[PDB]
Amino acid sequence: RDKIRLNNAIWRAWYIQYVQR
Amino acid sequence: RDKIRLNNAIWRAWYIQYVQR
Amino acid sequence: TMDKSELVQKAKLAEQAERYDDMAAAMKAVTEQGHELSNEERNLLSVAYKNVVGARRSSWRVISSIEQKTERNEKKQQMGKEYREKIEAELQDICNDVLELLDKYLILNATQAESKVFYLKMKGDYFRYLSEVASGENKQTTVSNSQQAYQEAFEISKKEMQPTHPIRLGLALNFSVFYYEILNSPEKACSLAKTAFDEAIAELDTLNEESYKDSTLIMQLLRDNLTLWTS
Amino acid sequence: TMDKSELVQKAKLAEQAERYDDMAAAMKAVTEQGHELSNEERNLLSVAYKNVVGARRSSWRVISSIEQKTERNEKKQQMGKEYREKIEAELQDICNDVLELLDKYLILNATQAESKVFYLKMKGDYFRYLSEVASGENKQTTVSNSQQAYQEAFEISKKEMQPTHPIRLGLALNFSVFYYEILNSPEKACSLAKTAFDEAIAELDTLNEESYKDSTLIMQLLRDNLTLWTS
Repeated sequence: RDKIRLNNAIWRAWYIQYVQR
Repeated sequence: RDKIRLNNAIWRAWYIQYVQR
Repeated sequence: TMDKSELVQKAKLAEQAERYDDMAAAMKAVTEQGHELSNEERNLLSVAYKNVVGARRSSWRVISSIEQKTERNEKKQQMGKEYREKIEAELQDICNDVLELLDKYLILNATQAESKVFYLKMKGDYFRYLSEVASGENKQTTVSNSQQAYQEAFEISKKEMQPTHPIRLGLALNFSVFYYEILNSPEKACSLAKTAFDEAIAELDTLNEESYKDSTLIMQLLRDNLTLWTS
Repeated sequence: TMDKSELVQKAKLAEQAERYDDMAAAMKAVTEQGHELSNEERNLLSVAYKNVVGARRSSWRVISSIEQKTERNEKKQQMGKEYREKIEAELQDICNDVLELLDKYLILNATQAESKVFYLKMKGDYFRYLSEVASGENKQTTVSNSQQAYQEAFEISKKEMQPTHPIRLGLALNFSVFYYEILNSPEKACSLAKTAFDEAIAELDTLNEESYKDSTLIMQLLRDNLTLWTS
């Protein structure tokens, strides 16, 4: 359940870092 | 390094459980 | 060949063996048989293609990250570019298979509004994936089709389902993600997420035994996206 | 097409993208060019095929575990059986590709004894994988070829390398595993592991800067296998 949350977090953060910058 | 050891352990243990029994 | 029951069992084996291309092939056959899918079957199809396309999206992101670095030798930057294009081709073939299924078999024949919403959300998702890698003129097409699917699903769900329904909640999650990453509208993304979670909080009494866990989980994902985004 | 340098870079991208079938295809092309592989290239080939075949071995084990349970409906037990056979076919195609490379290009042209030992160990490994799924008459063939490759590598390495050399140590690891799981000789397996680790302990002075970490790691794996086995 927390693993789902961590995967989600990583997948969104990726866009934040590589597509916004 | 300990992850290599854990993977190895699991892969050997599998044979021990499913092929010996 | 194999019958529907056989294909479904094969799909379950494949899933356990983590052979998702096999799984997607089996669920594809089942779907193409033309009959409405049970909840079980529907979930199998969804999982199968989510993993198949997921692998490619992940590879694409890795290669792109790598593509961001000065590389004097034009054959290395260029090499990675051509490899990225290959991956994009695979990805587009998968997404186009899914969208074909959705348009020929699934959406039109969907009886329950829940099923309808599920399939339209799936359509939105896969047009969104196409959008992540789409090019100039094609990108406009892909983005529009994504938004259209999400919009129809959203209206239908606000009319027909309770705010705590996992399908409705997940729809809101993915649609807000669409606004943020695709339309680059952080404002509207946050507005949609916050409104969805708030309405779900207002009507916790609509929760039921079968799905309260999935409901609360998705509510959590909504709030998480919110925090990650507001900054 | 692409030149050797281009193929190698492509192999590195593929590895990072976790697309191991692609990686194996690139390293296969490089190998088929007919020239001796650098240590880098050699390691790339090894990793690529280890992952490709690894996925299939893992799937095969999952399906087999599942195949161990009473299933009245003959079509479910039978279904899983046919699926297992499919996986075995893929697996045999991969292993046979590798063994083809080893016999046509790599072993014969190996200059350094280290390279020779590495390739013969690889041959032993892949015949061993074939053995894990091989059938009646074919199994005898596969097992014999595995043991022959391991034996030649072992003699060459005892003559030409130091007991702490990672290639030699890993050879001992895999060969002992071969005795335990393939020939079902727990006694000789433990004897080989213990002797190898003990000789490595006796000559810790032979360690060098470039590989002392890999040496100590493999020594650890040897001792671990030992404990897991002695019971």
